[PDB]
Amino acid sequence: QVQLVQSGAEVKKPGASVKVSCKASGYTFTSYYMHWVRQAPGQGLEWMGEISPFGGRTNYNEKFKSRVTMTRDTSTSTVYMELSSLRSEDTAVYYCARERPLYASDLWGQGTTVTVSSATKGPSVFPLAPSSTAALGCLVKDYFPEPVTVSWNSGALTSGVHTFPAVLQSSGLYSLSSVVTVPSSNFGTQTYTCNVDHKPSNTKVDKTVER
Amino acid sequence: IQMTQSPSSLSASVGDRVTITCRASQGISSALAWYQQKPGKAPKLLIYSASYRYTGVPSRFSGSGSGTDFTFTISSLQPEDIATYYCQQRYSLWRTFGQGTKLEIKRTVAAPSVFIFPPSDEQLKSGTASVVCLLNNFYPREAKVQWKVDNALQSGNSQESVTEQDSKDSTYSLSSTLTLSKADYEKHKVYACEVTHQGLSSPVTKSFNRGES
Amino acid sequence: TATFHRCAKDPWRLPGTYVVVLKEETHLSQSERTARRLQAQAARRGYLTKILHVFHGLLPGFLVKMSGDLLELALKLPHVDYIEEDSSVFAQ
Amino acid sequence: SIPWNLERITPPRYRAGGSLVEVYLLDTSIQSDHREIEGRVMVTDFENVPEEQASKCDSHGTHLAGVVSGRDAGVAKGASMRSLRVLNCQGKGTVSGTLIGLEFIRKSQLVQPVGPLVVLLPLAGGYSRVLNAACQRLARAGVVLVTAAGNFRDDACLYSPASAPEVITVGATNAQDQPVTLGTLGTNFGRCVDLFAPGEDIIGASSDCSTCFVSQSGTSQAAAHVAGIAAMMLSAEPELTLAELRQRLIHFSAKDVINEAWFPEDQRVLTPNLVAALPPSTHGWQLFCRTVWSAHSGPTRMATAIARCAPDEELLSCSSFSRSGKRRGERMEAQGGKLVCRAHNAFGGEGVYAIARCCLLPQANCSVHTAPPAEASMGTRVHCHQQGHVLTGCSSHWEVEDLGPNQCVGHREASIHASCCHAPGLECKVKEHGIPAPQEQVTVACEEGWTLTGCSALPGTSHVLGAYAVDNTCVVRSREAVTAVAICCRS
Repeated sequence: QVQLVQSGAEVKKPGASVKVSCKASGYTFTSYYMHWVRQAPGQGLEWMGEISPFGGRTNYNEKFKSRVTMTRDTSTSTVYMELSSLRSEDTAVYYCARERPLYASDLWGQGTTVTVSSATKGPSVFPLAPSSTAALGCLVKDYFPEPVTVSWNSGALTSGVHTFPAVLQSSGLYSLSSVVTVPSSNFGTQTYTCNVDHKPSNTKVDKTVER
Repeated sequence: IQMTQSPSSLSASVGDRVTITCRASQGISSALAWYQQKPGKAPKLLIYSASYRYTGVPSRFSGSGSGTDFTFTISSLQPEDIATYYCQQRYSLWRTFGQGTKLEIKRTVAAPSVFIFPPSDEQLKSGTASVVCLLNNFYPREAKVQWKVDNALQSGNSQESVTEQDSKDSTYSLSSTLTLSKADYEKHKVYACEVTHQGLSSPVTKSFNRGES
Repeated sequence: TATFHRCAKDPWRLPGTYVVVLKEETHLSQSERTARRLQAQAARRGYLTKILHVFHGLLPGFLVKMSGDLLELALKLPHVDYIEEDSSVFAQ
Repeated sequence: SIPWNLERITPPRYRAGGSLVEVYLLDTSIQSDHREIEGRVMVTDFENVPEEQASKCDSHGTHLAGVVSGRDAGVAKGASMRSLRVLNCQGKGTVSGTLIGLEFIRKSQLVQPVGPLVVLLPLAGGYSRVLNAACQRLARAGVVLVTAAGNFRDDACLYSPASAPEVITVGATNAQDQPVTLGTLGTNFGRCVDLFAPGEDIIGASSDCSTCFVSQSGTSQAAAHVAGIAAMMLSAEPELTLAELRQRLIHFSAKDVINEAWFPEDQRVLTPNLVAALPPSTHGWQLFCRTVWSAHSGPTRMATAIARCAPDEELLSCSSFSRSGKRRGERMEAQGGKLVCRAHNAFGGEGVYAIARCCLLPQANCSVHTAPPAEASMGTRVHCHQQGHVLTGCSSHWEVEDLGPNQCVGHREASIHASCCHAPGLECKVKEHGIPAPQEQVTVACEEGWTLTGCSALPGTSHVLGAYAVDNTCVVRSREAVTAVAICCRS
């Protein structure tokens, strides 16, 4: 029941800004400090700053102090964070976390993926089927930006799945594939439908893999 | 404050004791927290106040230390523990994380199930073709995949993508993806994918002829 | 009659400083006069004294720094209930 | 991972603070910047410390404010605190300094009166008449006071403010519900102790940094816990008084969980087997009683042994006890227009205890009715003659050194007393349990929703050391059949 939910992924052009939302639920929003820490693809965790509950006073890391701006909203129990003068190195997943005195920030947000680029394009979805223990999957080709979530039969199938990390292509657009191992005897009236959601472009392409 | 965390990566076998150290530039009393990050997921708080384990955190995990000298320990390693672990310092105004320690489960050897998927009809009608080769559930991570088009082996036109070590059976799995123009695809018959791994006594080839789909 | 009390745990005693407690219904005006009385009489015998604090609100009385020779004199002051020597307290 | 101490005082029924209460803290400096108490704490502008850093001075006080009101690891999360500095950086204060402190609290209240006050005195010195006096005046002013029992492994009655009957005195137990043993030293004990609370390995705010924590142990920490519970209770029921609160603490504590083997043999019966807890959910009238023990009398021919209740309480009954059993029994007598329980010693006797059952019965006027030694075939009888009075207890004393239903029956040679109170809405029943000769203890308990008001052995006895209530159980110690007799009452 207790949870931090933050805003969906976005792209912005070099120079632009972005306000990431983060909404508290289940606990007293006004009792703790709210932190922001980010992670670039090849880096590890980097701390941005924090905003206090009382008086909405703040303190930022010196690496961002000129650019970053944080702000809370009492009524809707949500904390925002705006970063300006966006450069290549700002492409990362951005996390909000409540911090409490003893229990050093035990509750986190899902992360918000931000992509700073001049290049939004929805994904195509082609099936991976055999043509002869067995295996099958979906290729998700040319989308931009990250992320794209893939489930199987609307999250019905999960056991024995493998979604791979997206690879950035020559064309400058991402392509991942997903695959699941499945029974070789269970076939005749048993098909599989991967569901692909991609929010940045607002796409829900669905393809099915039989034989 | 400067947090020097070590080692940067650690491969241990199941049941092993595992130690991660973390050394602050100055003495920070016991204002230290350890986090665990599973790939894809947000960091999970493991240990707070330098010694205390958070609710619903296995009692295999524990921490100790004071001043400048902290350590995190898994008493007995389990597959679920494949993650990246970070120490946070919280003694000063600003928070600092350590560089991070990546855990690898060292494991008995397992061969990949190999599969090859030909391009789909509508993929071709797009104007491009891409053939996918899957290696499933193998250990260790090092694996050679080579593409052969009519026994003419390829280079520079494929991208591989490696899954993170699995949290039940400690295996890896990868996909390699050869991508050809519809034109170039048509003018060749046999497409092959050759896998080499130390679970395999000899290289495995999996293939299809163009149209055989 | 006026009694004198000192801490039974000898190492916790702080001699030279005494809390003079006066009788229940003693107003602040009285306590100051009793303080100054004690002070006058003490000066009369070549003893220095210092009134440090005058109590009102819970117990009528005052806190005085002086020699213990004056205690028998101080116990004869009118309105006096008892006199306690100062003693140490410690964090637990 | 909720700290054990917080788990421990919480009762099984909870819902996943002390808003309108003020808690004054007389201790060291505190670090009000600490994130645990940030917003909670106000430094009063009062000092009185003896001659002897930033961290170590704050160390003790900061941690205790945390226990009381700390956001993560505190009891009364909404409590508002105020720290008076009376201890120096080595934890050492003076008695005069504490008196000026206490007086500063009362002048503060008089000038800007707020709501209910809780004063926390996590310090001890030797027994002090004046310090116990000042506490007593402050309690009669209406301020609730909580003090540490002391960490000297000794009788609390030899320490102040511990020995002050008005002050709520708190000893320390550990996670095994055992009395804390700090080295050779440890928690104090005995009849001046009111109840015990968590006081070993207590996580709390450290002064080393603004988000630092640390374990400390002591009867300070134990005190802090009950100060937090007091605030909670007082916020919930601000019309409560000191006597009311002390009785509720005792009622809602865990019973018989302390292994009393760790106390010295003489002090066990004297030491209350109670560990502090918050009350459960729904509380809304109920009859509250507690057992007040006297000091051991002295071995002489005639026993000077007296048990007293607090001004607001009524003495509903009176028993007595002796390890040897050589004793002349007990009587209730009027003293300053209020009944007291007095026990007498026998020739051989090494000394006796007087045990008093003190109850909050806002009604009133509890009188004593005595009948003199009568005759053999008759026995001796007293009943309540007053209008709408109920019998709440039967005492009985005798002069002869050599032993040989609406009323009290006593021995032919004994003088028997009846305590009667004006409680027209209180019904009362007797309950008894008899056991054959060679047993050494015999108990009877009132059932759910009844309060034990009197406890005695059956008058036609044989070899009884005494009788006393322990919570709602009447205990008769012995060395035909021995039988415990309890008078239970309710509204």
